[PDB]
Amino acid sequence: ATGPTADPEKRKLIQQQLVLLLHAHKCQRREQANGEVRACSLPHCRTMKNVLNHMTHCQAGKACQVAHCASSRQIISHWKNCTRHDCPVCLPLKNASDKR
Amino acid sequence: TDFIDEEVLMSLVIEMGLDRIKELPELWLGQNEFDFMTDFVCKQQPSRVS
Ligand SMILES: [Zn+2]
Ligand SMILES: [Zn+2]
Ligand SMILES: [Zn+2]
Repeated sequence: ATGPTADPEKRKLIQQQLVLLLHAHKCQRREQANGEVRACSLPHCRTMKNVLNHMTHCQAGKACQVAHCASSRQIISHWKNCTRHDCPVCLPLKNASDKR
Repeated sequence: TDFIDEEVLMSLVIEMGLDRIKELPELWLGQNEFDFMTDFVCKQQPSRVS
């Protein structure tokens, strides 16, 4: 109807999760840099920060009850190899880099 | 500079409007339920058409 099998509201959600996942990867260093810097400008990244520590060691993927783990684990595997061309995930992320 | 920056993610948060989040929804990229980069192979017509 509105698009093919691979392009529903779940892909709009991967674009949202991608940004939180990449922020979480950076944000995890701010606390380690001093030991008590718990503050953040986007508190919602805590969900990804917790999930990253799980998915980096998890192996239950096809049946892992943590939906966010199997979800986030697939995003970087796609992005890393897709970088050679334009894509709904890779294109906005590449364009954002112009800001600093 | 050769990689992404935390303020570049903050710029994409503002571009997308993610500052308005409240609860994170679910997805199943590790299952057939959402094969995020597949093709429109599901196109078919029921046995009642025969
Ligand atoms: Zn953060
Ligand atoms: Zn898991
Ligand atoms: Zn891509």
